Amino acid sequence: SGFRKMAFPSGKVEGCMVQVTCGTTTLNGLWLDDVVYCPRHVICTSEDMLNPNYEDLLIRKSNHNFLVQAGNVQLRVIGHSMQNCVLKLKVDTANPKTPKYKFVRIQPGQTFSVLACYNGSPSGVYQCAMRPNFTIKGSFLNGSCGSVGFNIDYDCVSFCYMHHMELPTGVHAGTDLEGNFYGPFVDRQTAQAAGTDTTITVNVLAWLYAAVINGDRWFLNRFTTTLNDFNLVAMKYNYEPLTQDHVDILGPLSAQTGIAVLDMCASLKELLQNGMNGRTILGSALLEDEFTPFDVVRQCS
Amino acid sequence: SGFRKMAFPSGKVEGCMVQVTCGTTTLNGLWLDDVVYCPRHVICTSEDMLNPNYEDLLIRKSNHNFLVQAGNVQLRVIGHSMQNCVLKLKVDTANPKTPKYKFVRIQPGQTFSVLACYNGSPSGVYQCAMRPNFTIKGSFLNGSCGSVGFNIDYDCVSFCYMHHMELPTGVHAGTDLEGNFYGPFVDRQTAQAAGTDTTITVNVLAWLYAAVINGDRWFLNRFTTTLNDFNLVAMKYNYEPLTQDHVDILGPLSAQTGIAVLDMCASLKELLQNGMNGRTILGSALLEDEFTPFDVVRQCS
Ligand SMILES: COc1cc(C)c2c(Oc3cccc(C(F)(F)F)c3)c(OC)cc(N[C@@H](C)CCCN)c2n1
Ligand SMILES: COc1cc(C)c2c(Oc3cccc(C(F)(F)F)c3)c(OC)cc(N[C@@H](C)CCCN)c2n1
Repeated sequence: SGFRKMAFPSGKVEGCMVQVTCGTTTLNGLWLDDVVYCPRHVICTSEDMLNPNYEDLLIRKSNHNFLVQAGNVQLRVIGHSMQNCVLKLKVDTANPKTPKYKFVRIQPGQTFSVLACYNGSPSGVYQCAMRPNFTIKGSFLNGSCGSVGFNIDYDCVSFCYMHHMELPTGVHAGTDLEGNFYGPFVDRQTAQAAGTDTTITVNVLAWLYAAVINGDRWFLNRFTTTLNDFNLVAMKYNYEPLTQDHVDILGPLSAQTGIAVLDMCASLKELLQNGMNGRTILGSALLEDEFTPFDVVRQCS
Repeated sequence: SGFRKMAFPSGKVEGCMVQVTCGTTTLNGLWLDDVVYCPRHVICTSEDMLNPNYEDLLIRKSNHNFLVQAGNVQLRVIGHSMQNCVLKLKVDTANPKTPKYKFVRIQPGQTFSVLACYNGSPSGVYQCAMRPNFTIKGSFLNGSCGSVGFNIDYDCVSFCYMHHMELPTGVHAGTDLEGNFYGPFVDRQTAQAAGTDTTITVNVLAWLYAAVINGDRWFLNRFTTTLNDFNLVAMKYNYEPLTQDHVDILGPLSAQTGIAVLDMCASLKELLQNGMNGRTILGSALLEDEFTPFDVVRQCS
């Protein structure tokens, strides 16, 4: 028995984190080969943030306006350019700790690990989901800007996310490592609103499977459902509609537990309609949606 | 806004994890300088586990019965000895990735990070508390035995825990890196029972403080309490009694929030007596006890 929300081991990312300072603005950068990647708003003052012209602000900056520190080592900036919303600082030294890495763009509902950093120094690691509305319920914002999100496959760090901002509602938003925002957000101090935040249905079903693998079975009923009937109920409680592809990725958990996917959907239907009646599942009083099927399979062999 | 259960960055521990095999038994070892530390029950078959004589089983083993693999590198064992419940394998090579480290013994209610490993390979990292009954609600047991728990202070890994076993109830138990068990447990396949598992009161108060720092204030009432009156209620709901020392360590969170410790105790008293009335705190429907005051202070600057 046991089911923890686990982050990926962070070591390969720790060796890439640097401090980037431009005047009184300090944040976190990612140092891969001879490039440091960071949020372009490092070149802005808190006043500049209302309606920045990033191209003109960037033109005004020279190499020597960027202080990059790796531990207690100052890196020399020899080039500065912009790719969408990320600043790229070419430095004179290739990161000798550079891992095997890719840049990927993840889908709403997918999970990743954040290496939370304070002013270029790794502070902590957590696992989260990209909400359906492309926001992140992140750690307390404390010198945290430019912290990155990543998955590990085999020997490769897949960098999927960089923190750029807090929205006025206190949720986090940011970009892929190509500097394209997730969701309709912009790196300027404008009242910006997120879409309505739905529960990630396939993740909730994956977690009910984790619960069953752990011998939690109280919420299994004798019913089944059709996808169509389930989705009528789901929509009423602000759950994403379940798709055939999502039923398909739950197949291995079905096979292992002896519980057909649509039977688990009929359990979830009743949990939504009736609540938990003051019981818990894997120690939780709420349905958890931050485990993908693949996360549950990873942890359960 | 934001409050995540964060683990320590795991990189310094990743470089110390090895596979230890004795016959058909494989588990995780910790390689620091020229010593590999692991659970002594690696020398036992599943049959040996009923009533092992570890001294006699160990005497029967030679160096070459221990297969230690670091990544895809075989380490030569040149010595085997026992310190309480941990096996120590002297190897011909000092771990060139050995961090600055200490061995500490933690107190019930203290938190640490576990680097969950599968057969010598880092799999994931999570933050947990040592329960008052000295058990760990750990990750799913999957090639996980010998995985270690640690804190980081400044540049130093404080190793506090090594997983030895699952109890029949599915909770985890283990030892300090000196091989002394936490709690009344023994590394043998005997029906072993834990003491009653109390809620870590000072951790719950620390988390209500985190909630307030994050602008969650619905559960603040106009009352105060005495320690004595609070502790009468606490004991009835299976909360550890609050001590003066515990009031003392909450002082910085009191100062920052403008909420006196005994005023937060009066909020907790009412939450225990009345429940949450279907509201949540920091997105939870249950009171969380896996953040120390020091964890909340770390994350909130
Ligand atoms: C780079 O993007 C960031 C990052 C943070 C943490 C921000 C913050 O909040 C913090 C709250 C507590 C602690 C911290 C600190 F630890 F980081 F200092 C920040 C703010 O509100 C106070 C306001 C922001 N907007 C810009 C105008 C900042 C300067 C221009 N690049 C912030 N911008
Ligand atoms: C070393 O202490 C361990 C570790 C685990 C995971 C154990 C386990 O459970 C597992 C469940 C699923 C997957 C796994 C595996 F991935 F590890 F294989 C183990 C068991 O029940 C099946 C039984 C145990 N007791 C001993 C008799 C094992 C051999 C003597 N050293 C286990 N002992």
